[PDB]
Order: sequence, then structure tokens, then C-alpha cells
Amino acid sequence: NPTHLAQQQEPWCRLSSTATITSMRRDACFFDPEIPKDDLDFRLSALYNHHSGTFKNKSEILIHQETIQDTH
Amino acid sequence: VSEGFTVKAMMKNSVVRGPPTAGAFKERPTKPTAFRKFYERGDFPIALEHDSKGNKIAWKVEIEKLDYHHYLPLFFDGLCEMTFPYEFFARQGIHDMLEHGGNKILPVIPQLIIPIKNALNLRNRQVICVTLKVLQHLVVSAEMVGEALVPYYRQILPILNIFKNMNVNSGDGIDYSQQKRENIGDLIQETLEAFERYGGEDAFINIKYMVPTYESCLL
Amino acid sequence: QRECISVHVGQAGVQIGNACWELYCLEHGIQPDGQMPSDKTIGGGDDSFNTFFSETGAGKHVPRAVFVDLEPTVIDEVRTGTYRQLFHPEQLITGKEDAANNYARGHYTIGKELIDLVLDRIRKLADQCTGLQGFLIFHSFGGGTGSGFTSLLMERLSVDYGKKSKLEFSIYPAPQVSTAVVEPYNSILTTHTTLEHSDCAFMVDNEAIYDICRRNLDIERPTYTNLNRLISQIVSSITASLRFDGALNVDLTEFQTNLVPYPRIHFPLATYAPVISAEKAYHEQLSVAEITNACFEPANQMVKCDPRHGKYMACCLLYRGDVVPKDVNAAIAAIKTKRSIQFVDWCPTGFKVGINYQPPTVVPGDLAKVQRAVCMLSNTTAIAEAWARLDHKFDLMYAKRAFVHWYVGEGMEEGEFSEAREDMAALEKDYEEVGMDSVE
Amino acid sequence: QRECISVHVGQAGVQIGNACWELYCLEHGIQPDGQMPSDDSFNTFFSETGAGKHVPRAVFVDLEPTVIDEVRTGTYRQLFHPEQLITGKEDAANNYARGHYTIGKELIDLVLDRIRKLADQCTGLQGFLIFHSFGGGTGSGFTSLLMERLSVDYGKKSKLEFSIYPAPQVSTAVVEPYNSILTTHTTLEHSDCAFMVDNEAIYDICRRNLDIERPTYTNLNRLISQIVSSITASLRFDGALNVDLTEFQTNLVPYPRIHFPLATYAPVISAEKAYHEQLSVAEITNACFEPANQMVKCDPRHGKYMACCLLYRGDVVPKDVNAAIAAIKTKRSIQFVDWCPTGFKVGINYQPPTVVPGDLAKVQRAVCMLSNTTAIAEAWARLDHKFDLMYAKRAFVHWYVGEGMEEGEFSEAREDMAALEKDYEEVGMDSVE
Amino acid sequence: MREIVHLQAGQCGNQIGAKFWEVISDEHGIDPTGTYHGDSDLQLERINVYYNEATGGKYVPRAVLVDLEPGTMDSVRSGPFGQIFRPDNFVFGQSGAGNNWAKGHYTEGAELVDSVLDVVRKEAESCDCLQGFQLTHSLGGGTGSGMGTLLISKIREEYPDRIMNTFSVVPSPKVSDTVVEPYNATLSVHQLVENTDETYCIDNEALYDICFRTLKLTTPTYGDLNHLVSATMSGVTTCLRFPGQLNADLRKLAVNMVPFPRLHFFMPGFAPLTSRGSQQYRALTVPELTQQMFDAKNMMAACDPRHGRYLTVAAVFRGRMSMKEVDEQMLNVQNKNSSYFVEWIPNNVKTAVCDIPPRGLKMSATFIGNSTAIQELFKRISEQFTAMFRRKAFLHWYTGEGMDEMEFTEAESNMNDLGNPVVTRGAC
Amino acid sequence: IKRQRLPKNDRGDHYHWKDLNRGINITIYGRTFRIVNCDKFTQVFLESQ
Amino acid sequence: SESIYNLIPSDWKEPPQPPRYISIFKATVKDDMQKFKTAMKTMGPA
Ligand SMILES: Nc1nc2c(ncn2[C@@H]2O[C@H](COP(=O)(O)OP(=O)(O)OP(=O)(O)O)[C@@H](O)[C@H]2O)c(=O)[nH]1
Ligand SMILES: Nc1nc2c(ncn2[C@@H]2O[C@H](COP(=O)(O)OP(=O)(O)OP(=O)(O)O)[C@@H](O)[C@H]2O)c(=O)[nH]1
Ligand SMILES: Nc1nc2c(ncn2[C@@H]2O[C@H](COP(=O)(O)OP(=O)(O)O)[C@@H](O)[C@H]2O)c(=O)[nH]1
Repeated sequence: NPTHLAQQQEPWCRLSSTATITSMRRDACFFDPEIPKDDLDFRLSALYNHHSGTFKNKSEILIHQETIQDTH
Repeated sequence: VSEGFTVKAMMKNSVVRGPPTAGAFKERPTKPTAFRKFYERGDFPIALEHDSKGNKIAWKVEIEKLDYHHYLPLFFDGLCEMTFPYEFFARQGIHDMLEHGGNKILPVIPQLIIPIKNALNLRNRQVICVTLKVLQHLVVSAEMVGEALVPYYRQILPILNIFKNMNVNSGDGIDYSQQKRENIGDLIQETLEAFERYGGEDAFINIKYMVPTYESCLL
Repeated sequence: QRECISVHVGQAGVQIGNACWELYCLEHGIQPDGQMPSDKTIGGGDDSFNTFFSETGAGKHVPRAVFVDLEPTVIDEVRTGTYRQLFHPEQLITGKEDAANNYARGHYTIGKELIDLVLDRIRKLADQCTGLQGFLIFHSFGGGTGSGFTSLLMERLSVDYGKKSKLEFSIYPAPQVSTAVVEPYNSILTTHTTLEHSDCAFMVDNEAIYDICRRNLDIERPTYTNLNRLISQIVSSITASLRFDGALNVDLTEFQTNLVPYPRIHFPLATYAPVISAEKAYHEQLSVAEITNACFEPANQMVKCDPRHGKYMACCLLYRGDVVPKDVNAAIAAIKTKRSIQFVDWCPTGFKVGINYQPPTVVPGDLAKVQRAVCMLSNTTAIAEAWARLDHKFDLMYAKRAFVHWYVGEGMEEGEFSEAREDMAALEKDYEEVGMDSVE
Repeated sequence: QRECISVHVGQAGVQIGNACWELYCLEHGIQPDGQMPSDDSFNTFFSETGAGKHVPRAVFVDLEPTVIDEVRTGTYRQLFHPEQLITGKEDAANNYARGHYTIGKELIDLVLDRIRKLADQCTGLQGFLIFHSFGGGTGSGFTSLLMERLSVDYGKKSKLEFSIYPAPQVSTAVVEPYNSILTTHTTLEHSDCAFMVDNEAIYDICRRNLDIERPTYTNLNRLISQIVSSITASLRFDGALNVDLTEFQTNLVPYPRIHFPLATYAPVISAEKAYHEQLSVAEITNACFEPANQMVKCDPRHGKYMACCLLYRGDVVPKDVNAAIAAIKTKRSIQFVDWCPTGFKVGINYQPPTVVPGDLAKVQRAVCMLSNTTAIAEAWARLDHKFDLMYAKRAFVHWYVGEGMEEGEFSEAREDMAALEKDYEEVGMDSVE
Repeated sequence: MREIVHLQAGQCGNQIGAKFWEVISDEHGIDPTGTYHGDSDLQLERINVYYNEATGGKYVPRAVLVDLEPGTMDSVRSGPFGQIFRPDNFVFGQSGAGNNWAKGHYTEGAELVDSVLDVVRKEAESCDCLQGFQLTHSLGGGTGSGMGTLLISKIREEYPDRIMNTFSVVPSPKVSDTVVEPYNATLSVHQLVENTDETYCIDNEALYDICFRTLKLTTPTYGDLNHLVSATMSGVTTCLRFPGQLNADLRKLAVNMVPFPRLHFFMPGFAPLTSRGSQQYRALTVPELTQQMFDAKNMMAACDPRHGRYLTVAAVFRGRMSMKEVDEQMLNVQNKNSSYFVEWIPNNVKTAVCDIPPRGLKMSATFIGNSTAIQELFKRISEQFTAMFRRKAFLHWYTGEGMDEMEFTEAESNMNDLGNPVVTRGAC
Repeated sequence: IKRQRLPKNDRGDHYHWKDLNRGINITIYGRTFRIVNCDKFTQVFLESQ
Repeated sequence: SESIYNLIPSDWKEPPQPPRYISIFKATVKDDMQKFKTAMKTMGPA
């Protein structure tokens, strides 16, 4: 009973309830579409037609939808 | 519980786990046959005449000359179906076309093995019954049919081997279903007797090669 | 014992062959005089010259090459330069009138003054043969010689050597830059007529090697020397397994059998790994997984068509160097688990593996000494876009009969254009049909 | 297997990096050509390719040339695989709205690809070590960008950030205040352990202990280097109570949000003075809690140590450490929190501090105290005021709202640092019940 | 033949086990490369208690070495008696425990525990008549606190009639090498309550006091700390390994020291321990050994026994020595100190006497005590746990790893439940 | 004999170039070859090393 | 299914945001800013 009446006060139960984005990431989550390798970074999201894109640099082959997509 | 041959198998009182089940003595998933497609298009010269004297397949063209080469092995694949307005058509088409023949069924024997093995591949008891009547009528139908099917005993027999010992142990009570000849163990027994009888001068070696237990007749 | 005959048609073919034979002479180990070093070893010494060279029983390595062109100043360069003594003088074969970017002046009118004598030299080179693996022709889908005389050569070779393998190394036209206006016409016609005589045709575009040289080799101003050197490295990686000994030796007939699903579909996309550039070379591992992934990367492919925009059908890996088969197996598994690599549902085992213990040899030039490399030959359905591009270009030019009289007035009929265009349309429908998934 | 990949963003990064990599090389032994003159104590920072080429494991990144081109044409030219060093053409001109929006979406792709190639060669990346400089775009904007994308990709890993927070007085730019309040998210939501340093204090450490009256930046980034080494020392070299990056976090980051630790090296003495001192475990431990040898201008006698982690290295035998830690618990001027009784994670490696031809004397015993104090709110506040003083007159805002950032950002940013101060300020107060 | 499978969990347990195997290989005559170069036939008579025989006379110790980090076990290989262990039961993982009981009990520990249990079964039935298992671990931290208790639970499930001893290093209040020691210690004591048969609690400062004052060492090192634990491990399993009379094995010690099932937390002591300067001042006799065993400063747990009642005391003597003064000293201490022993257990001191002494020694003794002074240790860990858990401090990682809020409270409930019998029996 | 490291002893040592001279007996896979001569490149390499 | 009692436009507005944290260091920061400042010392008066 003192443990419950102490744990649910306010100024530390808010700190314990809240979690940052990185903390949320490392809570045994499960993200299916990601990049396990550079062969996925080049290929799964590139937005570069090798047939249509002509004469582009190294930095222009990979242009991600999240790179040209709005923040957060 | 212990899975396999690990160290957990030899654990004093160790309950070992059984193996996964096997596809033998189990139904198989059916597939859409070409019987349904050809019938739905309607190039068949057939019509169920719907007689009260039993269902009969009336024929518009003469049975003795139709083709027996693009039709009879095509009617053989209808032995993979259970729906009523195709199963009867396959049954009384195949039986009637094997009844009316002579010097025209024999060149079709190599072209009718694949539908027979596909009919036997799915393990439905009624369709195994029906195709066993088909094989019996086929071997008794014409001359040298068994002599041309004797190089082909080695691939229509193995499913005919699985269900050989499936007689009913009714005891002193009599089985009241001998009419609808359904007991597939007895049907396999009769089918192998017919095969060895109307097979030729050398059939027991192939037959005993496929079905292990068999006591020879005509000795 | 296992010989191939190289025929280089046109200016592009002759320059590609110049790079190829330079690479062969410094790879097997042969001085430019055609002879052998007397105070230097070689690279080990074997009958591993016989496929591309022939002893005259005096120490002279004469090659099995026919450099044919209807125009001089391209064969005059190889009769004047540092390889003037390697090639037999009757092998290097020259006309006196240019094909003028016309399929007609290579196939119909100016092919007849040279086709008999080329076939005579080919017959001599095939007489000096124990077992013929096949022919390797090197040409382009551009110029008139490289279209028409290659066409006539395949027509004659299919009759004279009908049971023999013939591999095309064709410079496919670029979708954007090009060099001439009549390249769509010449390309449609030459693939129409070589589409039933080529047993397998590796197409290699110019724009994609330009992109590879600027993005991986770091050359802001590459040229045809660099392009032909990299194509020569490709050709060596292809026909090196019948020259040296490896774990999984693979032959040209096995290339054909494992790369072609249906007999008209014989157009693999070729790509090479280590295209790295010396001062970027010794910092990476260049491991087998890296070199396998770099092939399936849609930036090292050498025809401008995205492999993501299609389905893989059969891919042949050819590894060279300190390559263990377990690393190839792990890399193949890692590639096959990837969802964006799409194989056709009627090819479960989509990989054909060849491994050689001979490391790649470097010409003094652009590429670096690497102890691992792989050439990937992917037969896929991504090439439908590349065919349809210059198919639409053919339609655009042919709708007004532009430049058609330069072909018509020289024996060639009007309806051959329609025949070739329809055979391209049929090739398009064949690619779509082989591509789409099975539902029955 | 214990590999960690560094990401130096901005001139601060690129430069602090050169400093750290001279030590990493002088440490493991990898000479400035990659070769290791005459065993896996290098896998962390150095990736070895057949034939001792011990190539590094970092991605120096700057949106302008210059800074990086000094490394590309310097003594360590044949070490950093050309690509790793990734550069652009135009600086972010101290505008977060340039690094995170305009001139920045041009390098984010290539950098994340190099980071993958490095993180694909490692058999077990234990964490990413970033080194920015809240103050410029390649130190606030590009970091935010890289971090926001890195988190999503490399998720269940780590992101130990090291930063040069604006000072409490000097500073070097008039737009520094803005950028820092704006980079709050990258340090609060997209990080794991933000070690914040401030030039002024490292300069006081120099003008007091090393006797250098004219400290440059070189001298400062070498001090940052020895701090990083001590943190990554229990992954390369060997010890008794060795501790990894994951362990530091546990015995530090108390609540998920509270993760802004402060760092302080121990024997920062100079050759001459170090002839009058015994530099024992107590001298070093005590001179680490000292409210001056700290590295951020913040008196810890104004806060409550929530969890101090001490990482030693050298002639330190567990016994002496235990005895010293106890003395600290006697001195009552170093008050701790009442919710972290055992408030000390001791870690002991062996390799004595390595010395580069420069200043910090060669010692047989050193320590680096990563502590989580409540007295960091003072820095948060100093900056809060400067931002509030300029945002009222919306001065130097046109540049940002002209490169994208819509005003809304500055406001949100403000609220964030505000909540952050609440969290810290109110976490050392005694149990109300 | 009776034989014990020795498990080492964690860095602490691994180094403790390495020192133990060094000491007992010296005691039996086994060299680092496994062969035997001894002096008496009595050493190889019961070599099948800790050493599995191989080809060519190679005695491989029956030990399973577990850690989630492959960094201290590499030191175990590179140590002196390092090339004696089998590399196959050398079970490792490439991760970090994080000093997390959650990560050692419900994460990679639970993924590596099956690989541990396979080889554990393998040398558990490379066997004829198994007696028990001996886990050495640190009670506060990762691996040893988490996977140690996971291994304890799974082994008690697999073999429920075999003796389980656990030599556990319990956290100290003078200093701490970890800030989540209250969490790890409480959660591991919760599993230790209803599982193991004999727990031996060894605080670090008690070893520090013995090193600083009893042995008068100037630079005590962790190996010097571990040597006492090795000595008491060899002392406990001595009548099970060497000839003699009054042969007490692990089960006899458990019977005569565990009156109630939850009361099995012992506080061991080894007492032929004297300094170099005072080494030659001795009159070494059975009264002197009884004196040093019952002096309340040579205890290896930081629990003063004069602040409570002894329930049971075990004395395992080693040496050629007469029984009269042994029984006289055990009776005399009980008659002298009547307010420090409970009255409902008459003659609450046991006696075991082995004949063969440890090498370098002629007459040694091992003390085991089930005193009521362990309640101080447990309630101290409980006070630190309540100081840290009342604020939910350092709890987000456990809860995000897969712990529940209820499970910490239930572990605390059984932890201070454990403190209740050991005070009702302290005050009748 | 194909290109691989030729064993020298029972314990599996490959032949190096430090024991390969002119006019020597070398045994491999049962046989005993008698090395007689070499070329100018092998000569200059061996005298260089 | 659906209902009449869902076409109702709810009157829910965002509750007003709480005021920012004034901080217990603001007075010290302002005093430190005013400290060390002496006007018109080196440049001097015009
Ligand atoms: N890779 C590569 N491609 C080349 C080279 N030279 C020419 N090409 C390509 O080949 C096409 C035409 O080459 P060819 O067919 O050999 O020209 P040709 O046969 O001499 O025909 P004419 O112009 O009539 O003389 C051009 O569009 C180029 O793209 C070369 O050296 N290397
Ligand atoms: N150790 C160290 N710190 C530096 C160095 N350069 C700058 N700093 C710190 O970094 C702060 C701002 O510099 P940066 O954020 O790096 O500037 P930037 O990242 O190059 O941004 P741009 O100027 O737009 O390109 C200054 O206040 C310095 O205190 C350096 O070279 N070494
Ligand atoms: N007796 C003894 N105690 C040790 C030894 N090594 C470590 N310890 C103690 O074990 C405690 C914690 O170890 P821990 O971090 O839990 O190791 P882990 O189980 O691998 O995580 C420390 O406080 C040390 O005092 C040793 O070699 N001998």
C-alpha cells in the first residue's frame, strides 16, 4: 500500500510512463519493412529507373521516398 | 516431452513424441478436371435421358464410331469427380464405350493410364470403387487389352496395393451391402484375379512385384 | 582441345577485340610479338592457350581471330600498331567501301565481295580445330557493317556449322544518347535476322558502362578504350572456365542450357563485380557476398533497363579467384530471401554457378588487381522495356518513311521493315507471356 | 565482433574525429598507412581487410568541402577509405533549416548507404558514436536528419551522442542559441546517452591543470578523445569489472527521458606538475567530483547525482576503488539522490592511458566519470534565455522560414526544452510523502 | 560413485569456478593438460566425482561454463588451468547481459539456456549415480543472477530428487559495482527460495575483512577473494571424495542443517587462515581451529552472528585427528554460548571428519552456519530495493524487456516473507 | 601435378622457395624429381633473396 | 451499423495549453547576464 500510494504520485510516474522514440524502438518491437543490407538500401527504395534515369551521380541513384517525404 | 533421438529421449521415464502423420489412408485435394471444361463448352454428343429405369446416357451419334481417341481417354478423367451431373456421365460413358468396341480400344491403352492413376491418386472410397469396376470391365472388354496393359501393371497397382486388406469383420452377422459392390478389399482381390487371368502368359512377376502378398490362381 | 573462334565485325567489334586480345595476351602470358618470354616464366604453363591461340610449332602463338571490316583505317591500326605481328595477315580482313550506316550495304550489296573469303578463312580456322566449342562474334546493333555483315555471317554460319554454338557480344543502342539516326532501323533489322541464328546474345549498352565508369571507377571522362577494356574483362570471365581449372567448371553449352528458357529468349544482361578503381580497392574486403550483391544492384547492370521492372528467369554467376563454394551458397541464399529480387514461379532453382581458381588479370589501365570477381549473366524480363524503346523509335521514323530510300534503293524491299517490326512485336508478347505468373 | 561505428558531422565532428583517430591508431598500433607494424583489440574502431590494411569504421561528413579535404590531403590520407569521407559543396551557413531541409537532403542518402556498408561488415555493432556541435547546420540540421533516419533503420542498437553545447557566455555565432533549442529532439527523442561538452570548461581545465594559457581547438579535441577512449576501452582492451556501452546506460539513464549525462576526466595534469603529485585512485576519484575539473560550466553542488558511472584504466586494483568511492559517500557536499542508493557503477580496464606527442602527461592511472546530475538544467536555462531574448523580436528568423522550417518549429522546440527542464529540475527533490 | 556437475554462471561464477578447479586439480594431482602426476592412490579412488575420464588418461572436469559475453571465459581459457576444460560444454553467446535480470531470464539467456541444457544433460548422464549440481554465480548483476536462476529452475524441473548447491556472491552495502543490484538480488533470491537445497551466501566485504585483517594482505585481488570460496567448496565436498569416518555428504549436510524448507541460506567459513607474520606464532590444534571457526570475523558473509540465533552449525574437519577434543569443542561452545543457539534443537552442531587434508595443510576445517543473521542481509537488500522501486527508478528497461509491474511486488513479497521465519525462530 | 601447395613432410608442411635450388633432389607424392636448371628470372630472384 | 447519434458535431476543443516552465534558474541566469557588464569603458563616450 505505501508502494502504490508512492508510485502513483505524479512527478515520477509521468517519467516512468513516458518513453522516447528510441526507447520505444528498443522494447522488443517488430518492424517488417526496413533495410537489413545495402542490397536492400539500393534496391527496395531507390526511385531511380535505370532505363529512364540518364547520367546521374552516385548520390542520385538512391533517392528515398522518406528523403523526399515530409518530416516525422 | 522428447522430440527425437536427442539426449532427452533417454530420460528414465521419457515420453517420446510420435512422427507426423502420413498421406496414406487419407483423402487428397481434388482438382478441376478437363471433363468439366469440355462438358461446359458442350462438344459432347451425350444427354442424360432421365429414364425411370435408372439413369441412362443417351447418345446422339453412334457409339461404335465416335473417335475413342480424343473421347475415351477424355472420359477417363471424369473418374476424378464426385458431383452428380458429371460422375454418372463418366461412369456410364466409360462402361458403355468399353462395352461397344473391337480393334479400336487397344491402341488407346497407353493413352488411358494417366487418368487411371490420377483417379486412384485421390483416396475417395466410392471413386476407387467405380474405377475398379472400370479396370475390371476394361480387362474383360476386348482381346489383347490385358496383353497390352501387362507392361503397365507397375504404376496403376501401387494404390491398388494400399487398400488390399480392408475386408469387413462382421463376424457371424452377414454384410447387407454386397449388392452395391463397395468393399474395396474384395474389389482389389477381384481386380487382380481378372488382371492375372486376362493378362497373358507372364503377368504374375509384375503383379507380385507391385502387390507383395498374392496367392496365384489358374495353377 | 576445347577451342573457340573469335570474329570481330565492324569498328566496334574490332576495337572490342583489340581490348580482348590485349587482355588475353597479358593474361595467358604472351608478348606482343606473338612469341613467349624466354627469361620469364609465364603464369604457370599448360595447354591453357589452345582455345584462343594455335602453335605453329616454332614458339609462335597465332590467335583464332577474324577481324573483318568493310572499311580500312580500323584494320590498318592493328596492322600498324604494337599487335601487327600477333595476328596472321590473312586473318585481318578489309574491304574498300564503307557500309554507310546501312544494313543494305552490309547484308545485300557490299557483303558479297567479302563473305566468300571470310567464310574461307573461317573454314581454315575450323579445319585447324580438334573440338570446336563455338564462335564468339563481336559487333554492334548500330553501324551498317556490324548489323548487315554480322547478319550475313550468321546466315552462312548457320548453314555451314549448324550444330555449333555461336555467341553474340552486341553493343545495344542507348535509349537516350545514341550516335546515329538510323540505329533503330539497323537494330530492328539485325535482331530480326539474328534472332534465329544467335544461340545466345549478350547485349551490352554504352550508357550503362558510362554510368559504371563515372559512379564506381571514378572516371569523369571515360572513352571507348575503357568501355572495351571492361567488356573484354566480361568476355574473359565468361570464357575463362574452359581455359583454367576451377571448382565448378562451366562450358558454353552449359551457359546455353542453363540460361535460355525458350529458344528465342536468349538475351542475358551481363554485369561485372569489382569495377573498383585501385585507390578505392584495398580498403574493402571485396568478399563473395559483396560481389554477389553488387551484381543484383540495379546500378551495375550494363543494359539500361531496371531489373526491378521485371522478373528474373535464370541467372548465371561466374566467380574467379579465392572463391569457396560455401560463400557462393550463402550469398545465393541471402539473395533468394530478398523479396525485391523476383524470380519467375516456374524456376525454383534460378542460379547457375561457375567457380574458377584463376584471379582476374589486369591490363595497365583503369581496373584494379582483385582476388575475387564475378560476372553475372541474368536472363530476365526487364529487357522488354529496352526492346520497346527502340521499337517506338522505329515506329516514329517509319511512320513517315524517313531514311527508308537509303535502304530500299539497294536491293532491299520495303516489306522487310514491317517483317522486322512485327518480329519485335512478337518478341514483346513472348517476353510478357514468359514473364507473367502461372495460374493454371 | 565488438564493433562500434563513428559518425563525425560538422567541422567540430570532422576535427574532433581527426583527434580521436590519431589516438585510436596510436593505441591499437595501426600506423597512419593502415599497416600495424609487427589481437582483435581493434575490431571496434578498425575493420581489417586481408593484408594489414586496418581500414577505419567511421563516416566523416560535412556539407562543405575544406574541413574534410584537409584529411583527404593530410598525413592520414591512405587510411580513411576515400568514400567514408563524404563531403558536399555549400555549408549550411549556421542554418538548421539548411542541414535538415535544403542543402542536406543531398548527402543524407549517400551517408546512410556508407553507414550500411560499414554496419554490414560488423558481426555485432554495439552502438553508433556521433560527434556534432549544436551551433551549425552540419551540427544541428544534418544530425537531426541523419539521426531521424538512423533510428528508423538501425533501431534496436545505440546512438551515444557527443556534443559541443553552446557555452554559458563566450559562444562564436549569433544564431547558436536558435540552432541548439531546435536540435532538442535529436538529443531527447532520437538518442541513447547525450554527453554534452562546452568549450569554456575544457578551456578552464587547460588554463588551470595543463598550464596552457593559450589553448587552441586541437588541445580541446584531444581531451574529448581520451574521454571517448575510456568509454570504449572495455570493448577493445581487457580488465576486471569490464563494462560495455549497454551497461553504462543501465547504471546511468534512470528514466527513459533522463539521459543527458555529463563527463569529467581525472588526471588532466601536465608533465612538470605531475612530478609533485601521487595521482593515486583517491586523488583521481576526488578530482572528478571536483566542481571545476567538470567539462560543462555547471556546479554539481546545485544538483543531486542521480547515478555516476566511473570507468578507470591502469594501475587500479578493485580494493583502492572501493575505499575511494566510500570516502566520496562521507563528504556530504556531494549529495546524491534518495532514489539511487547504490549510485556507482565501477569499471576497470588495464591499458594505461595512451599518450600522443602533445600535452596530457603519461600516467599509470586515470578515470572518466559519466554522471547524471540535476545541475544540467543551468545549461538548459542559460540557452533558454538567449533564445527567448531573440525570438521575441523574431530576429534571424527570416533565414530559417526561407529555407523551409515553418515558425511553428521554433515554438514546439521551445516547449520541448521547457518540459526537459521540468523533468530534471523536479527529480532530485526529496520524497514529498 | 557419487558425482556433482559444476556450473559457472557469469563473470564472477566463471572466475570463482576457475579458481576452484585450479585448487581441486592441485588437490587431486591433475596437471593443466589433464594427466595425473600424484603421490597417493587415494586421489584417483574418487576422481569420478568431478572428473570425467577420456582417452589416454585425460580427466576433463564436469563443468558447464556459461556467460552471455565471451570476454571473461576467454580469460578462463587463457588462465593457468585453462586448457583442461572441454570446449564443447564451453557454452557462450555474442551479446551483452546489460546487468539485467530481465535480459538474463526472459531474453538471450532464454535463447542460450537450451544450448546450456543440452550439454548439461550430456554430462548429467555420462553418469552412473548423480548426486547433485553446484552453481557458482553472482547474485547481483546479469547472467549469474538471471540465467543462473533460470538454470536452477530448469534443472530442478528435469532432476527433482538431486541435491542443488549454489555458491552465490550477494551484494555488499559498503560499495557497489552496479546500480541495479537491489533489483537483481531481490529477483534472484525470489527464485532461490523455492528451488535450491543449499545456498551459500558470500558477501564481498566479508572476504575483504578476512583478507585485510585475518590474512593481513596489503593488495587483496579478486583471485585472493576467490581462493577462500574455492577452499570452502573443496571443504564441503570432502567426505564425499576422500576416506574417513563421520562421512557427511551434501544430503547429510542438508538434512542436519535445513530444519525448515525455506531456511537453507548458509554463511560459510574456512578457518586455518592466518597471516605471514603470525603464521609461526601458532599452536595449531583442534581448539585453535574451533576458536577460529567460531570467531565472528572469519565469516565469509557480512552478517554478524552475535546479532541473532544459530539454528544449525556444520563442521567438516579434515586431517588425522582425534575425535575426543572435536566432540569436546563442539559441546563446549554450545555450553558457553547458550544465548546464541536455539533451545528447540539440542546439539545443533554437526561433525564430519575426513582424513586427507588439503595440500599444504595438515589439519583444516570448514564451517557452515544457518544463523538468523541472514535476515540483516535480506532486509538490507529489501531497504535498497524499496528505496529504488518506490520511485519506479531504473524500471523502464525491465518493463520494456518483458517484466511486469506485479512481478517485482510479488518478488518483494516473497523476499520479506523469507525474513519472517528467520525472525520468529530468532525470537521463538 | 596440379597447382596446389605440395607437402614436404608427414606433418603437412608445404615446400617453400627457401629450400628450392638448382641440382637438387625433391620428393613429392612418392616420386623423387631431380631439379637441374632454372631461368634468369628464378636465378635473379634466388640470389636477391 | 450506424446511428443518428453520430451525425452530431461534437463540441470538443483542445483544452488550453498549460503555461511554460519559468525555471528556478531564470533569476540566476539574468543576474549572471547583468554581471560583468560595464557600459562605455574601452570605446568610451562619443
Ligand atoms: N563499346 C564500344 N562501342 C562502340 C565503339 N565504337 C563504336 N561503338 C558503338 O557502335 C556503334 C556503331 O559502331 P559500328 O557498328 O562498329 O560502326 P561501323 O560498323 O564501322 O559502321 P559505319 O559507321 O557505317 O562505318 C556506335 O553507335 C557506338 O555506340 C567502341 O569502340 N566501343
Ligand atoms: N574540438 C573542436 N570543436 C570545434 C571545432 N570547430 C568548431 N567547434 C565548436 O563547434 C561550434 C560550431 O561549429 P560547427 O557546428 O561545427 O559548424 P559547422 O558544423 O561546420 O556548420 P557550418 O558552419 O554551417 O558548416 C563552435 O562553437 C565550436 O565551439 C573544432 O575544430 N574542434
Ligand atoms: N569472489 C569473487 N567475486 C567476484 C569475482 N569477480 C567478480 N566478483 C564480484 O561479482 C560482482 C558482480 O559481478 P557481475 O557483474 O554480476 O558478473 P556477471 O554475472 O557476469 O554479470 C562484483 O561486485 C564483484 O565483486 C571473483 O573473481 N571472485
